[PDB]
Amino acid sequence: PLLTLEEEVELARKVEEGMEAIKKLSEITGLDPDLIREVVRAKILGSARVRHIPGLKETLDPKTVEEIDQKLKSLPKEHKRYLHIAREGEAARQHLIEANLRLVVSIAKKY
Amino acid sequence: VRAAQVEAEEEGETVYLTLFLEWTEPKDYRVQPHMNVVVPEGARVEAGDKIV
DNA sequence: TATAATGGGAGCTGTCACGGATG
Repeated sequence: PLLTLEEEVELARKVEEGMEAIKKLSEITGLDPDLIREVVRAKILGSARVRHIPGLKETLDPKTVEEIDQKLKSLPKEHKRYLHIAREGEAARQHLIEANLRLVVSIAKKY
Repeated sequence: VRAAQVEAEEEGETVYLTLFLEWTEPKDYRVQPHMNVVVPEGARVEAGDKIV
């Protein structure tokens, strides 16, 4: 269904705060922010989609995503809150795309 | 309002009640679509704590 | 890169036999 202004603003806000939380998690862990974003994205999408990312130096397989999710799970509370924020941010990005998929059709019919 | 404790003094044909009262007063806040509530239902907040 | 914009649009007009699907 289409979004009401409130739902739209809420989804966009969750996405932005999730990106910020991924940056903070890269600050804490010392890992690469792209690897962290890919692990969060994999866990939100599920094991149905796990493939190698070109920019990533490591072949993203469920064993490595489990290792990195364990490195993220072994964090204090005020640090693991960032992992929670990132997970919800990716989950919000998904629905933000899916909600506005209609606009793409209404624009592309003219090309 | 509820009366926690009650101190009384007798003087003449009257009693003067010192009441240790405790009560709650409402203050409504309006939320706009660009605002988000950062506080759950029935949570306790102090002076300085963020609600919206 | 920033107002808002949120589901398309043609189609255009055999004749038969056969094997498979359905009803």
